[PDB]
Amino acid sequence: VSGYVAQEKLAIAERYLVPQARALCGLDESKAKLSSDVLTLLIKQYCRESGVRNLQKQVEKVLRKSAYKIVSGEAESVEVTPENLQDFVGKPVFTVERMYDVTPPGVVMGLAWTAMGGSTLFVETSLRRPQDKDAKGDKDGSLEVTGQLGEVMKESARIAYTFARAFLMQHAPANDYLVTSHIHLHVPEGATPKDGPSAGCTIVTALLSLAMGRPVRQNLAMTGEVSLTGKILPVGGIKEKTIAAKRAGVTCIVLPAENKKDFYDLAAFITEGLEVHFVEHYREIFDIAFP
Amino acid sequence: GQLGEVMKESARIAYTFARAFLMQHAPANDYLVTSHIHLHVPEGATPK
Amino acid sequence: RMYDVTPPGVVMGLAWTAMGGSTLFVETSLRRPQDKDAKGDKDGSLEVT
Amino acid sequence: DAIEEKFRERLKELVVPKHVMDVVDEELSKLGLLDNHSSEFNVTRNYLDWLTSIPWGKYSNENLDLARAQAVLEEDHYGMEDVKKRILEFIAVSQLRGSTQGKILCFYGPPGVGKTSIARSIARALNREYFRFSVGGMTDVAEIKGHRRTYVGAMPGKIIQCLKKTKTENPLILIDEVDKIGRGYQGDPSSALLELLDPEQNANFLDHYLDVPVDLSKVLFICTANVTDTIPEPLRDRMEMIN
Amino acid sequence: DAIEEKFRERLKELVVPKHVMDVVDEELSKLGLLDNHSSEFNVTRNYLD
Amino acid sequence: HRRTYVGAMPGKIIQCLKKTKTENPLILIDEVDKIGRGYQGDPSSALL
Amino acid sequence: GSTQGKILCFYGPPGVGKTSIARSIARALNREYFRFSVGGMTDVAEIKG
Ligand SMILES: Nc1ncnc2c1ncn2[C@@H]1O[C@H](COP(=O)(O)OP(=O)(O)O)[C@@H](O)[C@H]1O
Ligand SMILES: Nc1ncnc2c1ncn2[C@@H]1O[C@H](COP(=O)(O)OP(=O)(O)O)[C@@H](O)[C@H]1O
Repeated sequence: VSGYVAQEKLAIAERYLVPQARALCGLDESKAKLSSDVLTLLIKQYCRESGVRNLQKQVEKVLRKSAYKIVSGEAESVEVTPENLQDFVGKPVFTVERMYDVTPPGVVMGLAWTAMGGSTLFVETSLRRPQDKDAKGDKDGSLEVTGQLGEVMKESARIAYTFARAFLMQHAPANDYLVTSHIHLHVPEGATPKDGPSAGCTIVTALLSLAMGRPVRQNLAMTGEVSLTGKILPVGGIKEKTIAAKRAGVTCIVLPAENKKDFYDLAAFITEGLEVHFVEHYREIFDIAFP
Repeated sequence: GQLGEVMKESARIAYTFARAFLMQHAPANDYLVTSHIHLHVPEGATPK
Repeated sequence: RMYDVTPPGVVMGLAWTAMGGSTLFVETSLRRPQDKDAKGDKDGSLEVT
Repeated sequence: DAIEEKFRERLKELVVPKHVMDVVDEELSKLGLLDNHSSEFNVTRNYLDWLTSIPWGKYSNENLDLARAQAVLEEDHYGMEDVKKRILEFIAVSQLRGSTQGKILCFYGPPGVGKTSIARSIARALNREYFRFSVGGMTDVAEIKGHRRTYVGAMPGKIIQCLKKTKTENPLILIDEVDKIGRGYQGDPSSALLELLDPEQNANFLDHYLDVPVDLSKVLFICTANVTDTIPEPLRDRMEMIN
Repeated sequence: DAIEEKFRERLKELVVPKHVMDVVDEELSKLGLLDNHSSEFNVTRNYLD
Repeated sequence: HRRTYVGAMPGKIIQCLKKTKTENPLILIDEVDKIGRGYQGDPSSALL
Repeated sequence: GSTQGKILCFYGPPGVGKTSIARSIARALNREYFRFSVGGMTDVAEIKG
């Protein structure tokens, strides 16, 4: 079984879920209406999870508060409206989907096929020391990874790092930022170890944003697997990843061409509004972000 | 000062920002890059 | 047998595991810049893992 | 037929769930067969006592006007208007739907701020029965569920004991010091509490001593931790962390 | 043999495996050996349940 | 249990058969992935 | 002359066919067969009641 797309949960819960809780409080819809707008607003705020259980808890709490307003309270017929809802369940907590929007240099979004569902955790990086420690200095601009690293992430990190160092020298010799400076890099935890390498293709683009210093093109989630010479490889579990990207408002995405098969299994409503970019060699990606 | 490791990364980060701030502000001074310094954060703050 | 071109520094090795036998690969790689000092005299310390 | 009949008269008063109706009936039939001198007769007599003792529908009535909660809250705690305002909103959203509704909640702040005193003040505000229950540093999950009743020395879990003592079907439980709960490898109670604190699974809570589900659905659990972050993420995430 | 008879008219309805039928037959023989008031009679009567 | 232990009771399955009243139900074991596989007699091995 | 006991051991990767040969011997000699798993056991009483 897969997760469920955010919009799809409305068509499920409005029929097979909402009436159940309506039978739990003993009311009929004639006296206890709950518009579609209240539910889409709900799922938009308090529960961004591929499963519907969390929305079921929210609507439960709201309903039981309505029951409390009936059985002892004033109204004989609570009438929920989307503007009213914040009364019942208090003020919205989360709002700012996609925290950064301009994405200032050296932080990039990345999909991750987590242990339950999928989430577009960002990966972040920054300088950690002044660069010109010695004009004649010949010391490697050492990286320092952080974020509950698995050892596999250590080999992936060095692989991606060396690939950055080769791409710069082949591309823009005048820059020397990488070989002449230290860099802190932080991958937030959540990915299960077996899928760990799939984040790696994101990593190199993070550093490159710091390198040229331009921000990455906006809201461009991606995933893949890097080969240490710019060839890319298939990653697994794509459907959870793509639905999470749909949840985040993503409007482009980049995958290895070898996964052109599984992506077509997806329901057609899932595929509307996206503009995918299958690729094999890494150089392609470099021209679809910066220029 | 009975540091938690998270304070160690925060501290070196702030240190590097200091090193940049002087040369960005008053380059003729070089006090930070040219001297050792002990720094002490009293314990008591909860780690988070 | 995942690799086929076997890029340098990876070799096959048989292993009489607890159940059956499996053709586990062994791999190695650099961990620091090599020319740290043209005059440098530091043992090229290994790190097994 | 004396113990059986006082269980019977209370059965005439308290409406046991029909599954509990049946279970107490077969155990009642078992009571007359046994010798008073038999060893199992003691554990099963005390078991039926423990089973019948539990209120099953006894309902301390609540006030449901917000106003009386306003007053009674201001009478016994000066200031600290924020928490009063929030708790008023919680009971307002509880009454908004109709009947009472569960939700878990947590309070946290410096020790001695008055937490438990306002807790009890709500118990007498709402008119529900009170019972504090510290759980700091425990790891013996059996205390929350008793023992099998086939184990030597088994007695029902703490929850059943509080129901026997508070004598209402809908008291105001107050878990204390969640932050220091013994959350170990030796059987983590904190995983075990999830069945308690789930708004839905309390309705069929069961404990190793008396297998039959209990119905806690009306209970109002509360939790107090000196700092809210140490509590494990799955548990902290359900209840709100008021400060 | 009250419990034995209610469970035996039961036995007559649900079609028990003949092996389990004879095994409950010897066990019921033991239940006849076992005392009417013993706590082990309670454990084995609730076993019969 | 062995049924000779104090407080002994049959495994969960005997109770499901006791409750469901059919010989051929649809048992639903839940959350198999996190079963405790220890030295104290592994139920996960016992499930075979 | 007479029949004799002896101990024997088989060992190898799981699923090589071990238990199956056991039974094949049991119907070879014509002795009665009886499996007895002891994996993960700790009950000395099982060996002695
Ligand atoms: N606003 C207040 N009004 C009256 N008494 C208070 C107030 N705040 C704290 N107290 C007193 O401080 C003590 C703190 O106790 P309590 O909240 O019951 O547990 P804890 O000691 O863990 O805070 C109580 O004796 C209480 O009467
Ligand atoms: N040489 C063989 N002849 C027949 N069956 C075999 C042979 N080797 C393996 N098997 C099969 O292997 C399975 C398991 O073998 P067995 O040793 O009896 O148990 P396990 O191998 O699991 O310890 C049996 O179902 C059996 O049919």
